[PDB]
Amino acid sequence: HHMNIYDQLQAVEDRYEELREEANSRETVAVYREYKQVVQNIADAQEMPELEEMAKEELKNSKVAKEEYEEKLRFLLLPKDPNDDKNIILEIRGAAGGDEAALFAGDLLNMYQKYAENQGWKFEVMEASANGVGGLKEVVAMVSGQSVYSKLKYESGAHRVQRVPVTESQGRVHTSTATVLVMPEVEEVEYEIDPKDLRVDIYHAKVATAVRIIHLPTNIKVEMQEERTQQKNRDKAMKIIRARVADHFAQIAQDEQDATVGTGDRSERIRTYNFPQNRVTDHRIGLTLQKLDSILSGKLDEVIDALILYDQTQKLEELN
Repeated sequence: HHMNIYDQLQAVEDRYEELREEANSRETVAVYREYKQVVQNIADAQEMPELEEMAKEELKNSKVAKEEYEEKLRFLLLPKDPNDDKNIILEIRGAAGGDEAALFAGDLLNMYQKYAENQGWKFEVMEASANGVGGLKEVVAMVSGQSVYSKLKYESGAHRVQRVPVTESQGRVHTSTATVLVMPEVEEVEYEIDPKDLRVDIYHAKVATAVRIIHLPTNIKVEMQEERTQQKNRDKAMKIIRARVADHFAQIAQDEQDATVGTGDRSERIRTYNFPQNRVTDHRIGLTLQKLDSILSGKLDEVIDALILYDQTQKLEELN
């Protein structure tokens, strides 16, 4: 089968019309079907006094969209990370910088919360830990919807802020860091953990309802107390340990297979947010945009689509 991109996509659509792998195809067929609609629209415009000038504009517009879709299509048939279509657990922690680092963690949380709104996703904050002066020591959230990991997977790492603290009178720019970790949601079914490998402490932050679970082989610990029942706190804690433990080991297995955009090191500064310059830079793909205001407000697609494209270009080239 020495078949080209269009053959492959037509083969997908035919397999789609034959058809739980229908959802796997859904997004691709709608893109190819829309590309075929554009190609018809160009043929239509070529058949259609100032109406001639009108249709010539419509043709140019159609032709330009074909170029845009052509670029889209090449990457559609790439092999997907099977986690791409998963919901994710999101964690943000103020790291270096003090109060300013906790503020920025809050800024990031707001950004993802606004982005998640934009994307039509559900954003549950599962637990969060404030510093009692407007700052976020850490937060863990779950983000759910269509292919959430496929879009947020690149947020894992150290996010540097440079800004003049509101407390600062002398115009000095303080640099801080908040860390972000994004991990796919792992179903109990998919990743079983022997209770022998768990310590579950139940304690009062009446029935004690605060729950600490420590996965003993890794010393991964989670503490949940927000909920009114032990069961609720246990279950939340367990979703998070499962994710963290599966991620722990997926990371070692990635590391064994050395010899992906960025390093894959999650302590690496991946991004810098400079307030004075209204700048966001993503250090992995040499991208700087003077759009920090709108990025922090949740308009993060331009940045994410850049990363996706960089990765897809990488993956496509190495597939030669």
